[PDB]
Amino acid sequence: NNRPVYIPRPRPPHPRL
Amino acid sequence: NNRPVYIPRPRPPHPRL
Amino acid sequence: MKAKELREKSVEELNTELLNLLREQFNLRMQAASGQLQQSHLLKQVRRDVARVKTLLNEKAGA
Amino acid sequence: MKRTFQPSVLKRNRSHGFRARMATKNGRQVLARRRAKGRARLTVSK
Amino acid sequence: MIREERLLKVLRAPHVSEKASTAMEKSNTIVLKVAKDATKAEIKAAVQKLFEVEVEVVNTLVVKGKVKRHGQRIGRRSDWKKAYVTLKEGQNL
RNA sequence: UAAGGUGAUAUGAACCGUUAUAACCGGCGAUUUCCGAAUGGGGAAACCCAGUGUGUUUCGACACACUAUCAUUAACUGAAUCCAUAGGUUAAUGAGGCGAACCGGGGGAACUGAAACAUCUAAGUACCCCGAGGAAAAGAAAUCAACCGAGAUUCCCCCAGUAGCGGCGAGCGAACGGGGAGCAGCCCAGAGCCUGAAUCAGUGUGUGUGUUAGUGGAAGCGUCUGGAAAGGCGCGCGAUACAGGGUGACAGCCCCGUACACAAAAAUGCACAUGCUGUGAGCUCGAUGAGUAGGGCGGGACACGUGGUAUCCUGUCUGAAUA
RNA sequence: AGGACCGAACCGACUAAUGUUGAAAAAUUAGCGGAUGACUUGUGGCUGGGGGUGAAAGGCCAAUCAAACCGGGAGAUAGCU
RNA sequence: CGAAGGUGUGCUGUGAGGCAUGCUGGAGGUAUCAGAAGUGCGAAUGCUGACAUAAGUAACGAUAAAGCGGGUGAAAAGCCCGCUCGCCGGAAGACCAAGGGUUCCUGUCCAACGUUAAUCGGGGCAGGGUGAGUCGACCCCUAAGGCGAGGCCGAAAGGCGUAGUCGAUGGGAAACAGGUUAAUAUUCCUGUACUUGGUGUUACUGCGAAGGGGGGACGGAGAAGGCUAUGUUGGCCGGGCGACGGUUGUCCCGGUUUAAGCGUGUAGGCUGGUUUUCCAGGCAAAUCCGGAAAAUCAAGGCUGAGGCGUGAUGACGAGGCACUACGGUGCUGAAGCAACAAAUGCCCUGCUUCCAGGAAAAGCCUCUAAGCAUCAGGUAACAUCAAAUCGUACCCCAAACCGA
Repeated sequence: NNRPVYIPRPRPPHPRL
Repeated sequence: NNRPVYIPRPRPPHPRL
Repeated sequence: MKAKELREKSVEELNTELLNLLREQFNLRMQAASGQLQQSHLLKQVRRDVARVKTLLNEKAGA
Repeated sequence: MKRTFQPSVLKRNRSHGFRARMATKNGRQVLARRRAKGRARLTVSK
Repeated sequence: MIREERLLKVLRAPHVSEKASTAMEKSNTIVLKVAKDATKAEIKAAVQKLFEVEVEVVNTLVVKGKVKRHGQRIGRRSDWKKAYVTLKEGQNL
């Protein structure tokens, strides 16, 4: 019952500038 | 000779022997 | 059974130790391994006798 | 591709073995901390 | 002189198996348990003194203990060594 | 102490003894493989390879003890030069490492606060190293006070958020003195008389006392529910023992216990007397700590940051007097 | 002879497609460049954090790098949610 | 004759709450007044355990591919055997190196796993299995590099480094063919050999190094010759002439293998030898190396694959015969030759050129100083002894190693 140790880095956000 | 090994009381999901 | 050998000399004590290590020990262990042995206290008592004789030899010879 | 861990018993022993730790005091301090924490596996060994 | 008692202690028990029986009936050799060290010279001398027989040559091997589990506890079997002592043409046991 | 035991998971088979060498506990001993300061060399730890001397069934091959490093002392050798030294060989005592915190010293920060931030604070805290101890350091003023007076060091509460330091901001922060814990003074730097002369250190005896095993140790039954009563009711006894645990429901009188009285063959912690060895009383005189005090240069601790800045120490240059 | 040419093993990833809770925490198919030298690889070590290395991109240093990981200051601080 | 918790009900108070009880429970709870809170949860993209949602949906993990028959079993597409279809075959085959630690074989079971079932498994329980003087490790020497007696330096820790010691990724001595178990074989058995040292006998002799000399001992690239592993054909041996036409024929099917060691030493490659005299050189000497002059012959010496006989009238061998717990076991066993092509493997650490100038020590042969030479020691032959200890199963381009 171990919590997920590794979580992938979030997908880069779409350019909103 | 020691035939009896005295297997202990196993878990509920134990082999049926 | 200790006093009957406490007063014995070094040579006879060593002879008794050799006899105990040769007979009743090697044959006893072979019988136990083969399964022909019916009583297991023989090994325990002979080992304790060996230990007692070794202790007597250590106490007498040297110190 | 090849992962980071490529096992090698000789290299492991010569890098993190008991003798390697004891060669320098820092490894000796690491061993002392391990003993204080009371870990069954003091170091890497077979 | 502790050579005699060392020879007595070096031998622990005999080994019984299908391969042991085949070797005994074919190659006139007996396989038996020996001490953990059980050097070849000591084994040969002990066999000569105890079994009062003539032996050709002794070759030994170390058996790795199996890992077995009682309940859920892992428990490695104790290691032991076995020697295939090759008797001469005259065999007793 | 002992009639039950061969530790548990976890029963079994085979046994020992039952009045004592069954089993259990304690004191003293013996054995104590390998790695581990490893210590004969090496090394990837539980592994490999050796030399020397002691005694032995086929020369075969075996068992034991020693052979690490440094420090001190002693003996024998010993060069570049005669001497000699350095060095080399051997003998003896001690250390090497581990361990939670406390002590002293050598180093030693940052974050944060000042609403920023450099002086400062954080802080001599975090953390590394060194040495010993059961406590360590310190310790008998080249001190205070005031011209009244106290006489070692350490710790607690006041004095005291006082006086003071401080980009006089944040913050830091005494001392004299007062009340308490406990109080022991000495030794070397040197000669003469008397020389076990008190006080100590090292070892035996005796007495006292505590531990390492333990012993004895008082007192309730009938009735009802109720699986079981220690529970409802009745009448009793002990208590220097109803402090506690368990016993089919809440037990003073069911068992182990508790109050109380004793036990020690052997080793022991501490208080004395009695023995043996070593340093060692008292009296008269002198001596009474030099590269030191201090100063210049740059710093650190004293609450005190260089300010009017005392005191001590420190890296360098100088440098007196001695009552 | 060629820091030669075409082209296997080997090295790398230039294009397209699939795969983005996939077979895989950058992979597979076909094309693609080198393939006797500044080539590559097995083994054993050396260079350790304001430091190492770097045919130099602020690149790599155990899937993390304009300053790694582990434990401590530390329950740093947050006028912020 | 039923406490706490749990679970519904009826009353009651402006309220947080309070009271009694139906059933479970089974032995604790506690009136009134006071004292302290770790004293009241509905959120903090909160923490721990469980259950829904999507949803009985994706997916069931390279598009190399299964079918039939028989067998066990309750159950068969996946478990065992037979015939077909398909894939790799420079591998998707066999050995190992590193890495795992019994996963290897047998009996036994489907409790849990296999992305489904399973009688099956690398799953659960029990048993068996790893045999070395010749394999490797171990051991002698050593490169890069580590440790480092003394020594230098540094506040301490500690940093460098000499003598020395470690450190294989290298250099040193020896085995091959066939057979065997369900699992071991270059380890066991059959046959034939080899290497290192101790001991004793025999005949000679000068022996003797952390010291000296040679050797070990080496780079890149390139081509030729001899060959071999290897493969093709022919002859020979045994069998067949055969279900759709013909197939006694220059036809088809399977075999035609034999090692290490021993003797000859060839192809090829390297180099001039024999003897005498002398030299402050090789940190001392030296019969050893090097150098300096002579008389003599012109060949000698070293290395060297392969082939040939022995090893071997031995093993193996197609096939056949006799019994089968019907998986299988015992007996027999004919030929075992020639030619061709040929390698990245041997001669070859070879030969020719190039600059980019191509490890070290030990084993090995030799020389002597210290000391002893009636000894000791060495040489040549014989007999015997010992060669210990560790791993030997299994996967090893993968289901077993690194990727959960």
